[PDB]
Amino acid sequence: AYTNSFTRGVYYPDKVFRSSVLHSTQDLFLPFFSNVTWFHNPVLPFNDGVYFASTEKSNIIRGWIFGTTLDSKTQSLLIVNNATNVVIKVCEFQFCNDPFNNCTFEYVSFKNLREFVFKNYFKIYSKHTPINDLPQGFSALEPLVDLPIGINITRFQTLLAAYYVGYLQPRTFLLKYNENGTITDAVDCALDPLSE
Amino acid sequence: TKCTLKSFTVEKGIYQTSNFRVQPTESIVRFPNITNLCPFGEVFNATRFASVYAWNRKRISNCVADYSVLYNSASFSTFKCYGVSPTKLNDLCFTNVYADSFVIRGDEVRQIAPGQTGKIADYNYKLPDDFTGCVIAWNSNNLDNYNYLYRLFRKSNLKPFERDISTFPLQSYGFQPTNVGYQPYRVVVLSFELLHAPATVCGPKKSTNLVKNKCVNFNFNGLTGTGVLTESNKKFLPFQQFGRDIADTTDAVRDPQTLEILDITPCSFGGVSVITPGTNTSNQVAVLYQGVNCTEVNVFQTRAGCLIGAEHVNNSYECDIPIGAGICASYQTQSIIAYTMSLGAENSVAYSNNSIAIPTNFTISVTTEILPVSMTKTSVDCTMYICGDSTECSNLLLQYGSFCTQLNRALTGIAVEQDKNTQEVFAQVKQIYKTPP
Amino acid sequence: FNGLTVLPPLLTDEMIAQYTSALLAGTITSGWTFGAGAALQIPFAMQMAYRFNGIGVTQNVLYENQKLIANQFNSAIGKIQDSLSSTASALGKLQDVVNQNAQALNTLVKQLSSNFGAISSVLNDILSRLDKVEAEVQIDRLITGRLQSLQTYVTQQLIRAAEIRASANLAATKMSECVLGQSKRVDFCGKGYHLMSFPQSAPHGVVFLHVTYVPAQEKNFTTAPAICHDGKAHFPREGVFVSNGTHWFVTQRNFYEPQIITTDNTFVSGNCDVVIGIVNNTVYDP
Amino acid sequence: DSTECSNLLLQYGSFCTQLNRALTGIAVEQDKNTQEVFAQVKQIYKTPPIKDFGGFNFSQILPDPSKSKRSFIEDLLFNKVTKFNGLTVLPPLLTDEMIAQYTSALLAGTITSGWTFGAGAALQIPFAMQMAYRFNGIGVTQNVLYENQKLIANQFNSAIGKIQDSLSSTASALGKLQDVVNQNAQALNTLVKQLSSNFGAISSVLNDILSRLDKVEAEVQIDRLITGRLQSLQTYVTQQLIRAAEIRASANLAATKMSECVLGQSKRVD
Ligand SMILES: *[C@@H]1O[C@H](CO)[C@@H](O[C@@H]2O[C@H](CO)[C@@H](O)[C@H](O)[C@H]2NC(C)=O)[C@H](O)[C@H]1NC(C)=O
Ligand SMILES: *[C@@H]1O[C@H](CO)[C@@H](O[C@@H]2O[C@H](CO)[C@@H](O)[C@H](O)[C@H]2NC(C)=O)[C@H](O)[C@H]1NC(C)=O
Ligand SMILES: *[C@@H]1O[C@H](CO)[C@@H](O[C@@H]2O[C@H](CO)[C@@H](O)[C@H](O)[C@H]2NC(C)=O)[C@H](O)[C@H]1NC(C)=O
Ligand SMILES: *[C@@H]1O[C@H](CO)[C@@H](O[C@@H]2O[C@H](CO)[C@@H](O)[C@H](O)[C@H]2NC(C)=O)[C@H](O)[C@H]1NC(C)=O
Ligand SMILES: *[C@@H]1O[C@H](CO)[C@@H](O)[C@H](O)[C@H]1NC(C)=O
Ligand SMILES: *[C@@H]1O[C@H](CO)[C@@H](O)[C@H](O)[C@H]1NC(C)=O
Ligand SMILES: *[C@@H]1O[C@H](CO)[C@@H](O)[C@H](O)[C@H]1NC(C)=O
Ligand SMILES: *[C@@H]1O[C@H](CO)[C@@H](O)[C@H](O)[C@H]1NC(C)=O
Ligand SMILES: *[C@@H]1O[C@H](CO)[C@@H](O)[C@H](O)[C@H]1NC(C)=O
Ligand SMILES: *[C@@H]1O[C@H](CO)[C@@H](O)[C@H](O)[C@H]1NC(C)=O
Ligand SMILES: *[C@@H]1O[C@H](CO)[C@@H](O)[C@H](O)[C@H]1NC(C)=O
Ligand SMILES: *[C@@H]1O[C@H](CO)[C@@H](O)[C@H](O)[C@H]1NC(C)=O
Ligand SMILES: *[C@@H]1O[C@H](CO)[C@@H](O)[C@H](O)[C@H]1NC(C)=O
Ligand SMILES: *[C@@H]1O[C@H](CO)[C@@H](O)[C@H](O)[C@H]1NC(C)=O
Ligand SMILES: *[C@@H]1O[C@H](CO)[C@@H](O)[C@H](O)[C@H]1NC(C)=O
Ligand SMILES: *[C@@H]1O[C@H](CO)[C@@H](O)[C@H](O)[C@H]1NC(C)=O
Repeated sequence: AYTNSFTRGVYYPDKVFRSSVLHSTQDLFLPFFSNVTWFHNPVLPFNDGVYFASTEKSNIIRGWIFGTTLDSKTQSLLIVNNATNVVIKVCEFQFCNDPFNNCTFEYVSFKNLREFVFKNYFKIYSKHTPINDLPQGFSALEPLVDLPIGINITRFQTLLAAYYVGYLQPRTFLLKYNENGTITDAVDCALDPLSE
Repeated sequence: TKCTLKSFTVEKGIYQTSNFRVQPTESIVRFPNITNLCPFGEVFNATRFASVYAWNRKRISNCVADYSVLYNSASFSTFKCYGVSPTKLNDLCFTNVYADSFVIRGDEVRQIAPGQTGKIADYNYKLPDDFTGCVIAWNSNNLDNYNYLYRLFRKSNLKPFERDISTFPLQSYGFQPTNVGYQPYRVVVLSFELLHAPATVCGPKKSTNLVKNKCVNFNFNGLTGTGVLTESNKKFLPFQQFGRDIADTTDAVRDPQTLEILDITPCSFGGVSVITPGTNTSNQVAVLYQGVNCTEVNVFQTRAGCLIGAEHVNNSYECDIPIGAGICASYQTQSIIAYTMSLGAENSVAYSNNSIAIPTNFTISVTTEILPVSMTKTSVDCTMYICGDSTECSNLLLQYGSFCTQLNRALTGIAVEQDKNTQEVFAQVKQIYKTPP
Repeated sequence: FNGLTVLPPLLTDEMIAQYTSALLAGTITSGWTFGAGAALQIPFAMQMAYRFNGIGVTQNVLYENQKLIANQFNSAIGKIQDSLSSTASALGKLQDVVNQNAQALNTLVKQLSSNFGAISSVLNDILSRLDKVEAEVQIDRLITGRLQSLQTYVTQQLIRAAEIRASANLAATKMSECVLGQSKRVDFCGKGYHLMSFPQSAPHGVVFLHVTYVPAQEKNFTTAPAICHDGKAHFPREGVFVSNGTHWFVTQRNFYEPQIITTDNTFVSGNCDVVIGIVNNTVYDP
Repeated sequence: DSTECSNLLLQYGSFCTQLNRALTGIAVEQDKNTQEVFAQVKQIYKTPPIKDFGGFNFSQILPDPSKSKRSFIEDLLFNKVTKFNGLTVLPPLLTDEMIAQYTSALLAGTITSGWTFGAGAALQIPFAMQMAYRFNGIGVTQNVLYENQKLIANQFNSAIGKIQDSLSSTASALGKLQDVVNQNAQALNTLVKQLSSNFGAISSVLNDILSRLDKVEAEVQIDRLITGRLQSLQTYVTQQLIRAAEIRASANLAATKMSECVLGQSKRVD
């Protein structure tokens, strides 16, 4: 299935504090009027970079495989999470059937609408938010991870609530930073003549 | 003032001469308080060094060092470095680093960078184009074979710091682990990454005191600047480390050791002007520091900044010399005074709903209005000016094309226009007229 | 003289002196008329009488002060000779324009001696020192410097020439309206109500001698916006009503000369009641 | 303020001083513009205490001393209208306070004495007697004022009210001055943003080059930065000079409007 989610999946571009100002920027971003595919396990392309969201509280969604081959035998990225205690690796994996080599990198850190973004080397941004098919609300994602991991990230698949997917593009954007340097609003500079 | 204006006498006036600046009392260095030393021991005495077609690498992190200290080693034979300003090794903190290690022929120590006469770099050890580093090498006997190998060819150069893992022409020279040009040379390269971030692997400096409220030069990891380290009244985002003004210049820094958000006040500039009578009339001068507070500079304060050597006065006068913000100055019983200027004399007008005044007499008031009506009719040739009309230069001036013609023409336009201005002014009589005797 | 040059004017210093003499001769001997077309000769005593009417001071006032005005005019002319005999800084603008020309050219010459990252600023050194293999690089920097300096200088000259041209239009305008005419426009001929002005030339410039009328001594009076005489209100034809404190007069707006208020100097305008501050009087009828 | 850069700025001789001299010429021209617009009479005139102006009510255009003692209407003007390094604002000689004094003096003469304070010192006259002359200066006979006096005062007082409403409701006219502020702000922030332009150098920040390069290399790039920043500075100053010529035309026009339209009555139609 599908939904135009419009405006979610923005992320903070830099460590630069600013305030009460209409700053401008250029990066791999989710194009606005964001018609995401809706899922309710499959393997997907990564394209320009991934935007992902899970509406969850049963927490049946667990993480993702990323990279090239995904299913063991040679290096590909894997992430699994619970809030922010994340455990991340690139190995030739193995999997638990019903839990309900070459690790050149390994590390340990509906109502929860948890949003995630992945791009180049590699970076990850994320945000937990409360709610009570992705709704046309607002978010901005913190740049929580930096990743000299070198995996040829071209494919991905969720590991296991409901979830939704879109792809970035290199686009120009404009941002309304506030009294505490929070991005309170944004404009896609190629969405329509008004946004331009 | 005489030196600025180029005269052994300067007229009565105010003259800017300079800009005063509060000098930085400190130069500062800070970063998070690093707790380890660069792990060279994982590489520079490793029992195996790889065949360079599959070169070894390990990360270096959490470190403070002089990167020249590897010249102190007993076992290393050489320690060469790449061409991009190599003394900068010990400047601002590095943010990610590696030690890269392998075996080659000893003549190939020069080949550990792309664009050389190299067999090693572009098909095995390819550096990214502005990546930073040095090559440290010895014959293998200084640590620990024909199984050491390098690759002769590929259809094009391989990826920067990447290995094209595949099932391929390889060679070895006179190699034994007990054996310059055909000896197996054990190499370690130090590779330093370009990413702008807080500290990981720093020069021989340390985190000094966070000296607040002084005008200072500073660095925070690599965020260099100069200003007063005033504390902020502002909140960053948790991952933001510094901030920028409406002017986009750095407004603020977090202490790289703490949530101490500092918002910088500029190290105070102040446009220096001399107020003077004609220098023939006095050598006494009064000195204005535009916009400063009377602080780290008779003395007096104005809305236009701090003032020195003028003496403050309450009485208002016509503005003999201006200072700004309504302040003016004069030289009188003598010394330079300074005062809030007269707006002319005050006059409470004798108004009423039946009050009038009518002039009983008048002055004819024959008064000069000066007007300029031309420049000097200047003219120039670009060729004679730029080149002295020298042929060897004029050739090159013609490669810049119509600039000559349009400039020479523009001034010709002005020159024609001067006699135009002159006739538009004076030639309003077409005749000439002769006065009576 | 160093590849920089100055062209002469077409109208040289003494030609300008004849041209200004023609303007001034027309101004003395024919008033404003020589601007319009024919320089119709007019006695200068009839000319300042017209300039008086052009400030609303009636021309009888001129002749009833004729020589006394001349003494003030001649005295003011003398004080202008004194002012200029002392005050070099009276010519501030012209000396400043000359100084800005000189500063621009001297700066342009100093920039001949500027290096712009060349090994020298004497071009001949490079030509004496190097093959074109390198001299083209050095000469390119020096050209780039001298050329940017020219573009800069020429821009200053052009912007300054636009100020000069605005000033010249303003001057031409004052020569049209304030010389070949009288400006009714207040302060367009400087302080005072304007009568007439005279041109005098200067190096690259002009001076106007503005003969403005300025009112001086004054007397203090009661006044009213109108008077009644028949329950009809009455009003002045020109000038304004005043009383010294015992008798009402009409007087002209810019010089105290009282007249008995009469049908000869007033108009009726209906009943009094509409007016705030109208006063009783007796108006005479000749 | 870098010495290593200043050593290379010296290759280009006079330009830094020439720009500062041009900007000084501009700065003098600003005080001169202000002086020659506002200071057209060499006196302050005090307002009378009694407001016996034949029914006309200047209370919104005149000072209130409880306020800087601006008028009512001037507060609308200051309210509706809206960067620190190398760049400097300099104060006017005539502060906004002194300008309020001078505009009050102008206005006090313009109320109490008509045009006369433009020629001599002020000679006072009743305000309705001044307006009867202003009627005479549009070929409308003096009695036409008095035959409608209180009604004309009501039209005027009401029009002053509608002016306050228009100015309170919208900045629509003040856009013409917010435009100058904006042009300055744009030019100044452009001039700052140009410090962050590379001009083909390996960095835009001079201190970054001085941190990144040893001087034999650094010169090669710093020459680019200097040339670019300088060319931009000259460009900016040229914008400011052309804008200063525009503002000078505006100031002479304004001074002329003050000389003819305040201190007098310009018959020059529209
Ligand atoms: C107008 O003022 C002038 C001075 O500005 C008066 O001039 C004097 O006139 C008398 C004769 O009337 C002479 O004896 C004096 O020597 C003059 N003094 C000067 C300084 O010139 C003139 O009288 C005044 N006229 C009127 C009508 O008030
Ligand atoms: C107002 O002006 C009138 C006319 O000049 C003055 O009245 C004259 O005063 C003189 C001296 O007292 C007498 O010789 C005349 O006969 C008076 N003329 C008339 C028509 O009465 C009057 O004195 C002046 N008042 C003031 C206050 O100056
Ligand atoms: C002008 O003088 C006339 C008299 O000549 C004044 O008119 C009198 O005014 C009073 C009070 O309003 C009435 O009681 C009388 O009946 C009026 N008499 C006549 C003959 O009209 C008039 O008030 C005076 N006005 C001024 C402003 O002085
Ligand atoms: C003169 O005009 C002012 C306003 O332009 C009048 O002041 C107002 O007076 C009323 C009471 O009459 C107050 O409620 C308002 O608050 C006042 N305005 C302001 C801005 O405060 C003044 O009354 C008028 N006076 C005359 C004689 O016309
Ligand atoms: C989203 O895209 C699909 C095709 O990719 C389209 O069929 C669907 O109608 C779109 N939905 C919305 C809400 O735009
Ligand atoms: C990365 O791996 C994929 C397989 O997942 C491969 O198809 C692709 O060609 C590789 N990437 C690039 C940039 O070629
Ligand atoms: C480990 O590395 C080799 C290359 O050295 C690769 O071919 C293989 O697929 C990897 N094996 C596993 C189990 O990840
Ligand atoms: C958090 O996430 C990973 C994946 O589920 C898990 O290995 C880790 O143990 C979790 N943290 C805690 C505290 O259990
Ligand atoms: C900024 O943070 C403070 C608490 O530190 C909060 O009171 C305020 O509402 C915040 N403002 C915005 C716009 O985030
Ligand atoms: C710096 O040192 C102090 C004392 O050890 C410590 O509290 C602080 O967290 C350190 N800061 C960083 C970020 O290293
Ligand atoms: C390796 O050992 C030799 C001395 O045997 C010494 O010169 C060299 O610096 C050592 N390097 C490290 C990292 O241990
Ligand atoms: C110096 O200037 C004063 C006026 O300020 C003047 O009186 C004096 O004659 C001058 N002296 C010389 C030697 O220039
Ligand atoms: C100077 O600094 C003091 C600090 O208390 C302040 O009160 C004063 O207003 C300042 N004056 C100016 C003109 O900056
Ligand atoms: C100015 O006048 C005030 C009182 O109005 C007095 O306190 C002060 O000392 C005077 N200062 C000078 C410089 O005369
Ligand atoms: C008029 O006379 C009064 C008498 O008190 C005086 O105050 C006022 O200043 C005088 N005005 C003129 C213009 O003479
Ligand atoms: C002038 O005003 C006062 C009140 O201020 C009034 O009593 C007097 O009658 C008025 N006179 C005129 C001529 O308007």
